Amino acid sequence: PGQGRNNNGLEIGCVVDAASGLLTFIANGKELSTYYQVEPSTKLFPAVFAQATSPNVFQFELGRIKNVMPLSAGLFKSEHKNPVPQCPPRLHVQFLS
Amino acid sequence: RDDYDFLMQTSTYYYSVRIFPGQEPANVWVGWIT
Amino acid sequence: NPQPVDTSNITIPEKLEYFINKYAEHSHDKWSMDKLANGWIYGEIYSDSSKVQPLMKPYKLLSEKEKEIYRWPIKESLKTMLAWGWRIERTREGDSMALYNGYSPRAIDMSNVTLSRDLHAMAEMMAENYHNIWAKKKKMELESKGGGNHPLLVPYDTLTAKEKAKDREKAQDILK
Repeated sequence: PGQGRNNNGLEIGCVVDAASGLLTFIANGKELSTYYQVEPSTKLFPAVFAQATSPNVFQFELGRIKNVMPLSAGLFKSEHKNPVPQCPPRLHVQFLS
Repeated sequence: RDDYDFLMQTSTYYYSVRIFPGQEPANVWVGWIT
Repeated sequence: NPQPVDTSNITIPEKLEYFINKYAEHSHDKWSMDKLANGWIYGEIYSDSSKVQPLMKPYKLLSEKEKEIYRWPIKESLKTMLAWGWRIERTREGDSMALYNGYSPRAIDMSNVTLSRDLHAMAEMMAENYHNIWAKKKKMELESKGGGNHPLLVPYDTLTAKEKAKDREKAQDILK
């Protein structure tokens, strides 16, 4: 539609199905057409590539949506059955250097 | 209201990225890498 | 010598009417959040002590007799850019946006948007012309009064950062 960021920050949602390898994306509550299918045992790192046009660029939100687990469970084995989202100190942002 | 049984039996995970207002989304890419 | 660059002779283009309406909407919305923060409440009867005022209504519900206070400065600003010959155009993305086309007002935080160096010089020049406009009006008022020379009648270069800040941010927000 356009002006999807100025009124409220644009919200890309990344959904991964570890049992099937299906990668789906939802933008502002609507599911995007682009999807991916990966091979078994693939290790996928959350990644954002951005060119800065603002002092504030983007935000890594570690939340959860309806019927979907937060990233912390899939990352950490101890929190495998913990629906509350978590951001342990091990998880940190890395950049290509 | 999320179904607890579904939440326990599911293997689907989710993270979201908020592009702040004033930052051009054409310059921002979101997804997964290996 | 205070002079504005005269721009009454030239006329506005028809394509910029939608932009004028939209920026009038945005300015009215910012006005609305300012008085909502100040505590002003909506109501047909106007009272200053009660902070009740009928114009915190939606811009479409605004009557025409009040709408000129927003369109006017915008009109003279765009006429000022046109007088200098600044060719203003519209991308196809802007036309696509036009194709897309109680009351809680909400604006766009433009501070995160940033201009280029050329646009910054552009805003500096239009700010100088605004300070010249205000200086000419103030000097006419000052010669009418006959005394009390205003401290800020000095040139724009002599003006400091804080005094220039309001006009600079006006130019900034219009370009944003």
